[PDB]
Formats: sequence, C-alpha cells, structure tokens
Amino acid sequence: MKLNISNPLNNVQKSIEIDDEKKLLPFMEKRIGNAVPGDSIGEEFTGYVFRITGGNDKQGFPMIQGVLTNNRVRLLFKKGMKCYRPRKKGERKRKSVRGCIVGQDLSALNLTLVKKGVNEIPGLTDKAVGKKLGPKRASKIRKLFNLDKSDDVRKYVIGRAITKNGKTKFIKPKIQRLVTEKRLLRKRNLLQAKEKRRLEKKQQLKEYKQLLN
Amino acid sequence: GKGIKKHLKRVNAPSHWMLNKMGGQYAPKTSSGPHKLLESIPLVILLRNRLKYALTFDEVKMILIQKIVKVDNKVRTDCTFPVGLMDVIHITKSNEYFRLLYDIKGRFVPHRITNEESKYKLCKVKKILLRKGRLSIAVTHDGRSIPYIHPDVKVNDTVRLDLETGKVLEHLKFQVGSLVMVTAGHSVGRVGVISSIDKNMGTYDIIHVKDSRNKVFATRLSNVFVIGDNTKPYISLPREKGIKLDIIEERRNRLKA
Amino acid sequence: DQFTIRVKKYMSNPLLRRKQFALEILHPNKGSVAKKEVKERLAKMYKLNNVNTIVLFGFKTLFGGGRTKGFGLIYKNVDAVKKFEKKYRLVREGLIDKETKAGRRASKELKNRRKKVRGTE
RNA sequence: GUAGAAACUGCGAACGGCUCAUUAAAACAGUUAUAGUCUACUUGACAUUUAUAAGGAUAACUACGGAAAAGCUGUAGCUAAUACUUGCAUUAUCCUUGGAUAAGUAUUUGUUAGAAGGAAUUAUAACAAAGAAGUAACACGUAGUGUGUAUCAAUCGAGUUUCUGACCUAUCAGCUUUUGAUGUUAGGGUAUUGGCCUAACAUGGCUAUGACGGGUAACGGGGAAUUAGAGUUCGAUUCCGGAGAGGGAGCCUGAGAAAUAGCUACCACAUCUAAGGAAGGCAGCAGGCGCGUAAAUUACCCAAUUCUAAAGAAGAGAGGUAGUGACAAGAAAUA
Ligand SMILES: [Mg+2]
Ligand SMILES: [Mg+2]
Ligand SMILES: [Mg+2]
Ligand SMILES: [Mg+2]
Ligand SMILES: [Mg+2]
Ligand SMILES: [Mg+2]
Ligand SMILES: [Mg+2]
Ligand SMILES: [Mg+2]
Ligand SMILES: [Mg+2]
Ligand SMILES: [Mg+2]
Ligand SMILES: [Mg+2]
Ligand SMILES: [Mg+2]
Ligand SMILES: [Mg+2]
Ligand SMILES: [Mg+2]
Repeated sequence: MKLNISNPLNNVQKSIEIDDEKKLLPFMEKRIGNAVPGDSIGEEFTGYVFRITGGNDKQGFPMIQGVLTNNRVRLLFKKGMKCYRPRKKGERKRKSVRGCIVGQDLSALNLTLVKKGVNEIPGLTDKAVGKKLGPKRASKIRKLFNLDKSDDVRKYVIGRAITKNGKTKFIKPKIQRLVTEKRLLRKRNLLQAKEKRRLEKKQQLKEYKQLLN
Repeated sequence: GKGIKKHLKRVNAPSHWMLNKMGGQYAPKTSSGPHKLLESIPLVILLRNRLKYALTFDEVKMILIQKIVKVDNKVRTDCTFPVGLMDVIHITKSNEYFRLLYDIKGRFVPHRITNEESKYKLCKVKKILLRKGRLSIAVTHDGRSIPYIHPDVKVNDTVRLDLETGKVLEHLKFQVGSLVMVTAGHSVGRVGVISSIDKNMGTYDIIHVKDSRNKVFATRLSNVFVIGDNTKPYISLPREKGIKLDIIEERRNRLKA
Repeated sequence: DQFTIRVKKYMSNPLLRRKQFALEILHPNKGSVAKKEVKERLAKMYKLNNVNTIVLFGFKTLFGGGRTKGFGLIYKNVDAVKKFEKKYRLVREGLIDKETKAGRRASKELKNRRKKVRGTE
C-alpha cells in the first residue's frame, strides 16, 4: 500500500500511496534484497529500478529476512538479532514476526532506489544533502582533506553558525587521538618508573645475596 | 539468589565493640582487608564511639573526606576500614599518635604513643613460603608479604618493621623465656613470660605462662604474640601493664575513695 | 535575669572547626530562661565578638523545676557553620531560609518516565 | 575554561523484607577434615616466547512510516569512547674479557632430584614436548592520584565432610537387589572426592540395642511456663541455620542464581480488544473479598541505624515517627 522510497546516495526520500492490484502485481512473490523494475507503479518511473528492504504487515508486525514464509511465525529473540531489544542482560523473549515473501497483506514496503530512468521525479533524484556531522578522530580528518604529517589538523574542523556579535565564530568538536604533549610525559614517566623498579630489584638481590653470610 | 551477605545486625556484632542495644538494628559491618572481622574494629567505631570526635556517621565521613587520618603511614578514606591490633594511627591536624592494644578485658583501646615510637610496629609470622628462584616470603598476622626474609626466622616468632620503608629492623625468637601477650578467651590482655610448651601431635599445642605476680595461666599456641625478650618489652603498654586482679581485690581497690 | 551556667566535659575539636561541651542551667523559683540569653551569656564568657557561631540543642527541664540540661556547640567562623552543619539546624538558626516542598509524589514522576523512550522521556 | 535533557559504557539489583507448606538420622546443635575444591569488591607483594600514536561500526540525532492496543518498532543518512579490535621495544646468569643465550605466567604429558608437616606423588630444581592470558595506542592536576591488568598471599564467603545427640505406633517382622541395592577394576563428568553416571565382575548391605512402614493439628536450636529437689508441657513469631515465591520442570547473564517485582512451556485462575492480537503472579508496605471465636492507617520522613552507586550532596514501605490498641508490664487520685 503505502510506499517509502529512499535514495541512499543523495539522502532524500519520498512516499506515495497506491491502492491497486495491477500496479503492485510485479512485486508479489519476491523476497527482500532483490531488485525489481518500477515501471508498473507509475508513468514517470520508467527505467527506474528499486530494491525490497523491509515493510510490515496489516497489524504492524515487521518483516525479517531469514524466514521463508508468506505469513506470521513465532520465534525467540536474542541480543544480536533485528526486531528486538533486551531489557536485561542475557534476556531472551518470544515474539511474533512476519515472513520475507512479499504478499497482498503488506501495509508498507520500505524500498530503495538503484537506477535512474529518463525523467527526474522532483524531490527524489535532483537534490542532495550532506553528512550532518563531521569526523572527530584525527586520522579521519587527515584522510578527508588529504594531509600529511606537516599539516596541522586543529585548523581543518568545521563549526556551524554562531552569530552572537562576530559574524563567524565556528565552535568546533573536540577531536580525539591528537598528539598532546601530555601523551609524551606519559611515555617518559613510564620509562623512568620501570628503570627505578629495575634498580630496586637489583639492589634487593645484591643485599640478600650478601646477607646469607 | 543466596550469595554473600552485606548487612550486620546489632545484637550479632562482636561484644567487645560495646554497642548500644537500643538506637538501631544494624552495625557498621567492617570491610575486607588486613584483619579479620572478629579481631579488629572499623574506623567509624574508633573515631566516633571511643574518641568522641564525631557525633554521627556523616561526621565521620566529613572528617575522612579531608585526608588527615593515616593508618600505618598511609591515608585512608574508607569509613569501615579494619584497624587491627598493632597499628599506629596519626591525625595530622591535631598532631596525635595512637597504638591499639588490648586492655585486661577484651576491648580495644588507643594507647597514645609518642612521635619516636610512631616509626615502627611488630608483626608476628604466620607462614614462610618458597617461591620461584628459591626466594623466601614471610606472611604476617597483618596480611603482609615480606620478601628476602632472614634464614633464621621461623613460623611463630615476631619481627620489628620500619614503616617509612618496609624493611626489617630486627627479630625476636619464640622460646621458653620470651615475653608474651595473649589474644583470645579467658585471658586477652594478660602479659606473662612462658613456662613450657607441649606439642601434642595431631591436635593443638598448649603453652603455659607465668605472670609477674607468680600466677599461671595457659592457652592455645595460635593465640600467643611475642612482644619482647627475657628482660624488657619493645613497646609501651597501657596503664595496667597486663596485670589482671580478681574481682574481690579489684573491688577492694576501687573502694579506696 | 538571675541564672547561672555550668559547662561540663568541654572539648576542642580541630578535626571539625568547633568546641563541644555539655550544659547545665540553674534558675531557682523561675522557669526556663530562653535560648537568646544563654547565647549572650556564653558570648560574654568566651568574648565571642558575634553570636551567630553558637548552636544549642536538646534542652530538658528536669521534673521538679529550677534546672535545665542541654548541649552546646561553638564554631570558628560562620563559614564552618555553613560548611558542615545539617540543613534543618541551619534553618532553625536562620542562616539560610529554604523551604522547597517537592514532596514524595516525585515517585510518580520516577515511575511513569521509565515507560517512555529516549526522545520524549 | 564552567554547567549540561538524551544516549553508549561501568557497578549494583544473588544483600534486605516475608512465611512455616514440605521435612523424623532428613534438617539442626556441639565437635572435626579439605594432603579432595571454587572465591567479585578490599589489602600486600609484583611480569614472560606508524610509536610525535593504528582499525571499522553503532547508539543517541534527522527525514520517510506501520499497528485498536503493549516499557512494539521498519528503512535510509551521519558520529564517539576505559565499548569492540590490532600492534611498536629491554634486561638477568656460565666462566677486567666474550660468546652462549633465559628466548614462556598459569595449566597438561613423560623421565628424575628433593625449608616445612604427625604423615608428601610438598615448596622447589633439571631434562624432552605443548601452551591459554598478560606486562598501559587511557583520564585528572594533584614529586601525586584515578581506571584496568598475569601469578601468589591475606580478607569477606560457600560446596562437600567425621563423631555423638529426636515425639507416638508391632492390629507395621523381615527389608534392599531384573530398572544401582553392597563392593572391586577402567573410564566419563564436575570446581574438586564419591554409584554421581557408564561397561565388566562378585554376592553382598540393614535389622527385636526395633530395620522396612504408618501418624504428627512436627521447620531445628538460642529459649518460655510451672515447679523444695526430681520432673511435666510449650517454642508459627526480635538472633542463627534451612526451605519457598499459585503447582511442577527447564534455562540465559554473571565472581556469586537452577533467581521468579529474570526468561521458556504445560496444569489452574484471571485482564484489555476494532476478535487479527497483547499483557499476569501482594507468604514486601498499606488496603479489599472470603474464612472464621480469633487480629490496626490505602498516614509523615530519610533527621537517627545501615546498605548501594560514577561513593559528602542521590536513593531506600530496609528503617524511624506518629494514628488505632483494657494482649501483656510499672507508678498512682476519688481527700
Ligand atoms: Mg530460591
Ligand atoms: Mg551519618
Ligand atoms: Mg535473605
Ligand atoms: Mg552396570
Ligand atoms: Mg521456631
Ligand atoms: Mg530467619
Ligand atoms: Mg497466594
Ligand atoms: Mg524460579
Ligand atoms: Mg508462574
Ligand atoms: Mg510480588
Ligand atoms: Mg499485606
Ligand atoms: Mg485480639
Ligand atoms: Mg543517612
Ligand atoms: Mg568522585
């Protein structure tokens, strides 16, 4: 029925409502994860290819990938699976879930875009949106801006907006795994402590060995 | 569940703590550490019930937050830390020193030693172990490992330990003429010398002790603590010097106005 | 007007910042001289340039009349009083004045907020 | 620099509180053993076969959704860590030289030597094979700490275990052993000993000094009532030990559970509903029905006693305070 189509490359998605057996006939009896032509659901969709990734049935139970049935089943879930979240550590619970074969009793599709066609379908293919968050580990910034050991990394981070009094202030994330001088004090302190312990053990052994007599 | 218990009820606490049987259903429940529960006292009890510095538990907490109380030359902030027999206590703010001892009853007291005496304590040896490289380690009543022990130290004598550095100063043997303090039933603060040793094979060894008033008492071996050679002790003692009179003459003395 | 003060088991407590003592008040053929006059007399005794460093509590009148017992507490400065005296004492003396009454109906908010999830919670 | 709704991570929820159904050499009490074992937090000792700093992925968050309903959740797009991973750089002995090398913590196998305990196949040492896991790619600014880490020892505990000790009944005299009953041999399994289990073998084991059965309106002690001295009768109920969470069985996490305000089924009972489905366990504190001769407030507070935590500062029907109360106890008007 209700279709949710998303474009992974450009981070934009659009929804349409279809109530017709003929328009949705090609989707039937197809598992999740495989491609499917999208001509039949609209004139503008000629040459567009979509891919089934989810959806849930009339009562609202989600679709899961493993089960090879056309209807609802009943499993016991654990920490590492999909349609569950534990309340305690080590908790396991039995719930009812829907198969992965596409049938007439679905209430949503949740399918993504694969290939474009000959028209532009405004609001799904023309636009694009950025990351919404920039990296924080230093090496990631080095790889993002193609830098070297010489290029200081504290200058290449992006603040957002502030317009208090100055037009640009650019408050920036704290970046991690940076080579603070402190982390060198750690190395030298560890080395000196190890050397002191070695000296103490040598002195203790010599005193003991002379102590026997 | 049935795991380790965490609470202690008041009428089940050891009787030498002397806790009021009203005012509460619980006792401080000392932590795990160098001393056993029954042969020790928590720091809260010492610092509230005995010395009267604090009026509640929270005041003990606000005392210990500021780091001014040292046991065995190290600051502690645990309100239920075990404080044990021969342990020295320093309160920096008031410039005071103490050593816990038994009195002639079974109850612990702070003895108020001076500064020069505050630089050592006495530890009794519980066992001697041989480890890798044929190096010896001594285990004391204080829960303490001493490496490179002298070859002439056995598993029942006592040693004198420097506190600034964990090194050994000298040791005292466990003989027929040594001076002793007793640490369990029917005689808990008594000081005498030693008269004889028994050595029963499969069971306990019985030893006899003679007082300085020529009174004789005996106990087990495992509750004997050597504290000096034949002549003199190596620490100061409380007012009574471990001399236990009986009830008739104790009462007679107490009635001397 | 005509009363006498006897201070017993006086102690100095440098770990805290106060002096600790017990108290006995004699007042024959009258009744229960008030706390303010006691504070003023103590201040006159120890020269106590101010009176806001004194705490008194636990006053009993000893059936028969004519005498009273209690406890006292004198601090080095008002900063210590505020630092390490409990709140109800600090309200009776008047050093602070706070009367927030959130109540033990906060348990309802504790419970019905555990059923909502990350965002709306 | 300071503060900081969410969320990831860590620790704790196995302690506390309640009840007495089961249970008659069982549980429990005094007295022993572990040379037959496990042990988080805390305490003391203390280590071995790119380096000016490595990896990818996921919460919270944004947009598009489904279901009557529930502490339900789908798809796509980012990003951290003491989460999850990988991995650098030094010395001690043989006889003022030099090479050899140790190149391996626990644990398993084979061959030997040997300060302590009543007793060793004990610490420990050598030779020949295997080999986990680790020794800081972390945080604070107080020369110090915090968090984490291999072995040993201590501490808080537990599992097993020796000897002795219970009410009435013989109209209960012979029980147990094909399907483990009593022993020997070899293994399996467990944290370790053991018919605890499996195969082969033998015919044993208990009993009128009461076995095997029946009954209890029987949880066991510390204790209570009454008695000159002997005795007789009680102990659901302040502390200690045991057992259980409607009745049975099974299981995950974790140092610790056969846990039930943890999970999975069956039997009984019972809730919401759009009829497709989803949720349940007061012998915890109050309170209600029923049962009966027979028993209190749907109150206030963390101030005291203590416990948990990222441990002054938060929380606690543990606990304290008051309300009802001729159970029981003490003093004491009506001159
Ligand atoms: Mg249970
Ligand atoms: Mg307190
Ligand atoms: Mg319990
Ligand atoms: Mg067989
Ligand atoms: Mg009983
Ligand atoms: Mg009990
Ligand atoms: Mg019931
Ligand atoms: Mg259960
Ligand atoms: Mg149930
Ligand atoms: Mg319940
Ligand atoms: Mg109730
Ligand atoms: Mg009644
Ligand atoms: Mg408190
Ligand atoms: Mg802190």
